[PDB]
Amino acid sequence: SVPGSLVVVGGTYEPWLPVLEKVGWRCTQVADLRKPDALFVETGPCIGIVDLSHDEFSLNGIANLVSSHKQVRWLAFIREAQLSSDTICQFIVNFCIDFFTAPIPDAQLLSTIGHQLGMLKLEKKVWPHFGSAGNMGLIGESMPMKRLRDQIKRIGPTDVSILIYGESGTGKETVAKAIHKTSSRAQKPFISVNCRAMSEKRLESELFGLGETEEGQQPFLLQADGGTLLLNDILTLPKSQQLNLLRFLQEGTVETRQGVRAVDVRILAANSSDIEKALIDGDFNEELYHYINVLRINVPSLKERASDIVLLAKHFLQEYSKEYNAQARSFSDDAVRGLTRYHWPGNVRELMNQIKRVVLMSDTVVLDESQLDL
Amino acid sequence: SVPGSLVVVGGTYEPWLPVLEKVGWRCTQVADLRKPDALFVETGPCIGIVDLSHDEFSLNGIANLVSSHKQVRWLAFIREAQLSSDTICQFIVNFCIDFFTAPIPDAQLLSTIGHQLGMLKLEKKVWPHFGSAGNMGLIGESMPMKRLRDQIKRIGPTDVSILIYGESGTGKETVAKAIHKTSSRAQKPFISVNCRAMSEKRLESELFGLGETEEGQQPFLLQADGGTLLLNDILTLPKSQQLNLLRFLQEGTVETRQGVRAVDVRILAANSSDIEKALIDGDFNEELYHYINVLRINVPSLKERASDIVLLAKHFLQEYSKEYNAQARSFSDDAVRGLTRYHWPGNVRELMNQIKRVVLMSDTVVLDESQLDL
Repeated sequence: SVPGSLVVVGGTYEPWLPVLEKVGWRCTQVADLRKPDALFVETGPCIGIVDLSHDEFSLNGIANLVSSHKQVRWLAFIREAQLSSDTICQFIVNFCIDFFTAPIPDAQLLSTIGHQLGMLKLEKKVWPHFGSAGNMGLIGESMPMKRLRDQIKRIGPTDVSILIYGESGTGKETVAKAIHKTSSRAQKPFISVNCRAMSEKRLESELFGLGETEEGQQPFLLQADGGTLLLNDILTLPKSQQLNLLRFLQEGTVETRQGVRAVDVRILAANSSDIEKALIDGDFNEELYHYINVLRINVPSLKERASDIVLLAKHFLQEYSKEYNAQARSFSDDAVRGLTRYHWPGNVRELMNQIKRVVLMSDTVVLDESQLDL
Repeated sequence: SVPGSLVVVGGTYEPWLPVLEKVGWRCTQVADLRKPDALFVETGPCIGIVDLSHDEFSLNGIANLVSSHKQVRWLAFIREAQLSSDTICQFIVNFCIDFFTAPIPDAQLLSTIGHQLGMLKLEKKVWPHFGSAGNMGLIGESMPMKRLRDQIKRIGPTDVSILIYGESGTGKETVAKAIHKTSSRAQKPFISVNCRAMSEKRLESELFGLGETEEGQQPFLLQADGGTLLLNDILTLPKSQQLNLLRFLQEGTVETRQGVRAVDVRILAANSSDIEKALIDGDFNEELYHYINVLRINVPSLKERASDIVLLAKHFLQEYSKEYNAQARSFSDDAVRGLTRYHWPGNVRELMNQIKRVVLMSDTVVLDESQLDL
């Protein structure tokens, strides 16, 4: 295990660095700001110490690197000069667990860290150094995919609501299944709901509803008891429904035909909108949002999926050709760069759909320059 | 010292409860769900412990309150009945500083919490900063506007870069000055740069010397030292310049003449259009974008600010008249309705400029309809 890193140009802070050398905990020292950003990106859950003993490196950028997205995937800690806690001490808005004095109790500082080192060690123990497999990562396997799957795993088991966002057709629904597998209630039911349509009619009938609900029915919430329910594009939801949703997340009760009984469901949500505007405009509920935004997961788009683009193609054909008895089996080296350059607004689904349409057209074994433009 | 709160039916949780009582902590035990939320609201900075001995607590609801709004105003702590490879063990995601066994380790218990004692006093120190009548709300008093004031408040102290956006002439510069006044660096200077029509020229001299004579130049950042630099409508900025901008967002240094000095500036930016289009086009750098989009605040338009329009008019009349004496005083209940119907593409800015001229045109004490079109 190497999950320990501090950042400063002052690599002479011996009053507390070799104390980890001798105790057998080692170190990882950064001097710049651009470097640890990428570092903290690839290290995941770890312990990081910021030496702000006036060692010459910003403050606006400090709070940035800490909260760029290094929130849950990093337990913050800081070192400051003994006489420096006056002005912008508000940096502990990012409650960096604890600060650091100069009168080193070369034995007590470990009590601060060891209780937080062990605090971290539990996560890395039960499943150390992972970044692949998991049923072939369900979809892809690139570099942001590595980060993704590591986030998923550590946020999986936690039966709190997680906010899934990313471009449309990125596979937000796929991820919802992934965390469910880790949520230990995998065997228990799962329901993905396309909320783009629904309208106030059917949407209400699945919690209470008009005097309709033509017998049986059994609301999805009831049917997802112990399992998992997904809500794609929750932003689209009518206000009166976001209400009924909020009642459940406090009560957990639904009105059925044979009784307004209560159920246990872990709730997931999907979004594609700018959400910040909807909050302001009041289009979507704020309190509900705080019930949802407890955990956020960043679903990558066509940012850096170049290594996935080439792989995402190979699987679909293997899954699509065999399914529809095709002769096409391989791609051309021309089509390679062409697909990588493509922006894919629909991302996966588009790359999933476009490939599907090509198969039923191509009468050859290898695909060419053909109208992949559309 | 008054920081103590427990949440559970800790009837038989005596082996570790009064041991803190007589040592000085001033506790307050809750048992329900809604009550502690109200409690933690009125307790402010304190240390609260959650008993998760598999009793009666919605795992989902738990993590919420932790990060519902009990962030800086509360430090989380947890008590478990010795659980191992469970979903509950993954709760460290909620940065719960340290765990808690059932067999109390005597007077060793104190040090775990004791490390956070100094962490709590600091919180309560900078914790107040209450709004002097909310500073008159600065602008308006509706519902999207209200949520905004709560939003601008919580993101204020956070000396991070924030992407402010909304329609044109909605007061993005206004918002920027608010958080600057909200930050701990309020007394520090402030730089709002309304660029656009600058041409790739001064931005150079804004980062280095352009002559060799004497001096004759002193860039904005140094003048924003400790303070805040704003760039109204950024995305339009030429490519070669966001680079050096990023350089400051990484290094924080700038050439002058009397030294290639480094400066501490919290930078904010503004956009009215959509950086979205620029990203796909590759027009705007993505690496810098993430440095900017650390926090988003959406400035509402006429979206649901119709109820504020009448106040914005009432206000401007009161300040434009007295500025130029004028005879206009009462608007009439007729010309009011007509102003609501108008779309106001420029929103505030149009209402700002237009009202000024009308006063300078109206010969009456109470204007009726008049022109008011454009």
